[PDB]
Amino acid sequence: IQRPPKIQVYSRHPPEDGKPNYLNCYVYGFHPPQIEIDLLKNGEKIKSEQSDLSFSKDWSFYLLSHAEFTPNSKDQYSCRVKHVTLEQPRIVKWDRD
Amino acid sequence: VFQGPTSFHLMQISTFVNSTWAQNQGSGWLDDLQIHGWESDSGTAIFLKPWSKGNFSDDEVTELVDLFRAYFIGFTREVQDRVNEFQLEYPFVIQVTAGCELHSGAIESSLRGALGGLDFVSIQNHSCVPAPDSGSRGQKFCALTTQYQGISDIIERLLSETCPRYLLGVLDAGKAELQRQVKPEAWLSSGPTPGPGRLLLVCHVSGFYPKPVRVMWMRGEQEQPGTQQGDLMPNADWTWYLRVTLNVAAGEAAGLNCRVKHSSLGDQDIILYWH
Ligand SMILES: *[C@@H]1O[C@H](CO[C@@H]2O[C@@H](C)[C@@H](O)[C@@H](O)[C@@H]2O)[C@@H](O[C@@H]2O[C@H](CO)[C@@H](O[C@@H]3O[C@H](CO)[C@@H](O)[C@H](O[C@H]4O[C@H](CO)[C@@H](O)[C@H](O)[C@@H]4O)[C@@H]3O)[C@H](O)[C@H]2NC(C)=O)[C@H](O[C@@H]2O[C@@H](C)[C@@H](O)[C@@H](O)[C@@H]2O)[C@H]1NC(C)=O
Ligand SMILES: CCCCCCCC/C=C\CCCCCCCC(=O)O[C@@H](COC(=O)CCCCCCCCCCCCCCCCC)COP(=O)([O-])OCC[N+](C)(C)C
Ligand SMILES: *[C@@H]1O[C@H](CO)[C@@H](O)[C@H](O)[C@H]1NC(C)=O
Repeated sequence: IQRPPKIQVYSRHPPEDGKPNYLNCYVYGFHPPQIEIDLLKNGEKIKSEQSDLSFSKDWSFYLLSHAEFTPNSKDQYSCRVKHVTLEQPRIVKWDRD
Repeated sequence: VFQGPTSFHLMQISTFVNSTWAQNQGSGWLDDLQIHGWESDSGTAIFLKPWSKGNFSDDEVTELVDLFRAYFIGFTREVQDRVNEFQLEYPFVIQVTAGCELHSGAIESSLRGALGGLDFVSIQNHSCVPAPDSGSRGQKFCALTTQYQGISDIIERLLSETCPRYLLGVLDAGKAELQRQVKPEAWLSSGPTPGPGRLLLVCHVSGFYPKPVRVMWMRGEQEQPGTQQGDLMPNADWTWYLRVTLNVAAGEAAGLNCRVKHSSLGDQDIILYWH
């Protein structure tokens, strides 16, 4: 059975402009396990680290992608996910709020 | 009241793409905390924590590693050869967890297997039980395990003898870290406007450890019934992040607060006021 990925984006610590922090992209509930996850800065790829592949009690997969970032009123950050069940790469923007 | 994880599991993810291409990914976990990685090519374990070997000797760990390395190689070969017999069609994913779990008192053990993302079999108490949906293919597999008594005996040993010992040893070895109390950071924001005259009030709770937590929107003392419990999501440092949301009228947001209860805080909840 095929299941689409769910995506959430969030910061490790309370965001504060100009203050170093981590941006997390959590992608879960998906099947099969092949997947491409990239965090983005203004629609462009920054270096991130990706957890080892794992799965939940119902067998659906999850991954945590995370990177250092410094938020500010100007820059936009997002997470971009490529999966066989997605016609086009899905982008979820960091909504600080 | 017992703090931190109560279970250990080996985890296998095996992808079969075609007659010549298959991939295994392996790891070891205490509940949802990874304590082992696995380098597939060489069949090398990665000891993520100072206490990842629990109370086991190096020689015992090495034997177990040699064993898992041989297993992956054999598992792959066997599935490849039996693709037609079990009428499997490429591409296909097999998932396996094997390990054991504390229950307030006798430790329980089992191996669970999945195919195509669905319950396929479970193996416990020197018995194979195919999942109710697994069909003839399930019954065939269980029949097969009785042709493989050596492999079955190794697995039952691992489940009933080795694992209970390992779990108790490793909870003791990593006790300080596994039962540490880390206080959450909390903050409020207002999310994307959901409709005319309404606010999305979001309470963010991050960095707490252990996992159990209770976050609730309040007005004074009354719990708000609109409170939306987000899912626990992991951070990269063995803590978790949670969003708790409230969809409320704009002229009613005044006097609301988010109440955070967590074991690290004792009886004094953290409170955050909206204004
Ligand atoms: C790793 O730890 C395992 C878990 O042990 C417990 O937790 C650890 C952290 C520590 O607190 C231990 O004290 C805990 O027991 C070890 O396995 C356990 O070993 C103990 C022996 O120390 C087993 O127990 C015995 O059970 C026997 C079965 O009937 C009893 O005969 C015996 O009772 C006698 O001894 C006690 C004194 O301890 C007296 O009070 C009694 O009067 C009586 O004379 C013991 O109670 C226990 O069953 C094991 N638990 C599990 C889940 O398997 C383990 O120790 C190794 O493995 C066991 C099976 C034995 O072979 C040990 O000799 C051996 O060292 C550790 N594993 C490793 C690799 O070190
Ligand atoms: C500490 C680091 C952690 C690392 C992570 C490890 C991840 C492993 C995860 C889970 C596995 C848990 C059990 C491992 C036990 C070891 C097994 C063993 O005895 O190991 C066996 C395995 O061989 C096999 O044949 C594997 C059996 C698999 C059979 C599957 C065929 C079914 C096909 C049909 C498909 C239908 C769908 C399937 C559903 C899925 C159900 C499974 C061999 O030995 P050994 O004596 O030569 O040895 C000697 C050591 N050296 C050689 C290295 C020197
Ligand atoms: C199998 O998969 C690989 C890529 O994963 C490909 O190169 C190869 O041509 C495929 N087909 C066969 C018959 O091996």
